Amino acid sequence: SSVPTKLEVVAATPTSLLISWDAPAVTVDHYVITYGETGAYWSYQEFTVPGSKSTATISGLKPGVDYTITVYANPYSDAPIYYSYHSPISINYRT
Amino acid sequence: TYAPLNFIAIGIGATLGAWLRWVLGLKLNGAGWPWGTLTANLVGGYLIGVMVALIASHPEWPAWIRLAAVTGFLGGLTTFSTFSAETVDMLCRGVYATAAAYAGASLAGSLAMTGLGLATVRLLLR
Amino acid sequence: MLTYAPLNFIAIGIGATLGAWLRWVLGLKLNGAGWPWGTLTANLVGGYLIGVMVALIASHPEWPAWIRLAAVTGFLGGLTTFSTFSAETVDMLCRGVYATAAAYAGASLAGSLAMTGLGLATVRLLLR
Ligand SMILES: [F-]
Ligand SMILES: [F-]
Ligand code: NA
Repeated sequence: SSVPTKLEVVAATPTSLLISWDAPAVTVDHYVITYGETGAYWSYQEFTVPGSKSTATISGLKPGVDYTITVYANPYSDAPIYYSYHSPISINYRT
Repeated sequence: TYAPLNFIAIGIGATLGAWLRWVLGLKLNGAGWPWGTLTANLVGGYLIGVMVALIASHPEWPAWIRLAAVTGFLGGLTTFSTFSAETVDMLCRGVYATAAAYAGASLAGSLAMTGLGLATVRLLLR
Repeated sequence: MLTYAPLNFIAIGIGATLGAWLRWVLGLKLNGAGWPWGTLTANLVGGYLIGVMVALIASHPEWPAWIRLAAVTGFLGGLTTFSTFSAETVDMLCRGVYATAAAYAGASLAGSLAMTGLGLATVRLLLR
């Protein structure tokens, strides 16, 4: 039981990805997406999408590289994400 | 001296500094960079260079002025626990470049701000 | 409750107060010229405890929000300190002893992070 769920790549190009997930029926405050070359943590980046959003676009990627995309949900309106009680959902897309 | 008026200057000082740090975190802590706590640390770092240099040239001030503004306000304004929690969380999620950039900005910037806080007082008297 | 509630400022002030009193004594009983043991203990102890508090709150969503404002934003916010550390480190630099300066920044920087990791590990160890 994670939040969000059914994360996937809907549209993909050689240098961009469009990910989608199932926003829970109860809106969260915002999500935090972290992505990067699987293992290469000095390449990991992160951005935040509002709770109303259920899709995000990841651009500026390198071809043929295996990426890990993780989405963290923050239920708090006034606390950072490390206080969250939601297990993130993560996927992996190549290219 | 463990005087009752001493505990009253710490509590009143930390209570104010904490509140200001809290509100800074709420309104400022951005989407990828903790501007709220970094602000409280840099500012607090600059204000201690002024207070320390100021308490040096005014040894006639009472013992509660330093315990209220340095041990009280700045003691509660800046934090290390909230800094390492945030930094450790960045490492947890894998953003090592951000954690490194955040640690550096906090450490170097705090030292330099505390330096500029001393240089301003010494330049002010000369 | 909601954000900015009067009971929140109370939990922050009380926590920050008890946090500064503990930091103040520590900075007088163990703090000595050449090396500030008091300031290092307040930050290291605080760094470990916030790791514990963050792990507890994450696994106990039911707890009221004032446990976080009192224990973390309050207590651990008055216990730890970046200001006094920055001043002590800049004193070491102007006093020439660059070796102990680096030894201090690294000890309290990497020390805090490691202690936070242990705090997180301590909780993760027992709840499971
Ligand atoms: F910081
Ligand atoms: F700490
Ligand atoms: Na503090």
